[PDB]
Amino acid sequence: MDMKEWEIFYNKIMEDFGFDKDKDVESAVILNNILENANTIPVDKLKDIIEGREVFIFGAGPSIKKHINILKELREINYKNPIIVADGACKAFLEENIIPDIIVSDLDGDLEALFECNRKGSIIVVHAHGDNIEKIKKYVPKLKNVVGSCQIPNYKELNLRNVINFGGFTDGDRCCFLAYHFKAKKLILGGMDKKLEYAKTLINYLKDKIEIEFLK
Repeated sequence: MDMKEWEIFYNKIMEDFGFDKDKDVESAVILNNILENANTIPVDKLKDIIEGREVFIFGAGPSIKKHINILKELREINYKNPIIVADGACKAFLEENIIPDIIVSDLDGDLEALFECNRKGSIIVVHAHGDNIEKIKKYVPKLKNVVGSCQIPNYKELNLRNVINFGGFTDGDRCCFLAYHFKAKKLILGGMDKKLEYAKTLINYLKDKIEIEFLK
């Protein structure tokens, strides 16, 4: 029921897995520096897209392609809600001719799917962590409609004004923490399967403050 208790959790994760907290902050400084003169998105356009609505958050589960056709059919009831996809799942929507409204990505995958969705109108939420430094340095200048994310809790005292961090460890949960923060009503998750044990923990935490109904 706090976010500087997330600063505590950040510490438990980094020491748990053994992540260089210093490569973490470094990628956030590189990211904010790049986004000062980049094809960004007024972060308040994501409030229009999310606030009050009933967003869909898609990961990369064993149920990805048979949850997406559910999305297909629900869409032709004049029922179309903002969609958020976790990293590489966008190739699933590119393969079903669905274009995600927002993609939270740390660039870790093959970027062929992500890039084609970007030019088609996606909002790409780039998230900075330790190992994606050179990727952020190369691929963020090649994108449009980009929003910067980072793992470090202490991002506002470091003068990172082109970055926001709304909580979350896996790129999947950041979507919901983004969905929570932008005042979404309920989240309908799809394609949900070590790191996963923390995802369920944070998802459980979101179950209390926001309505969260996994689809099946």
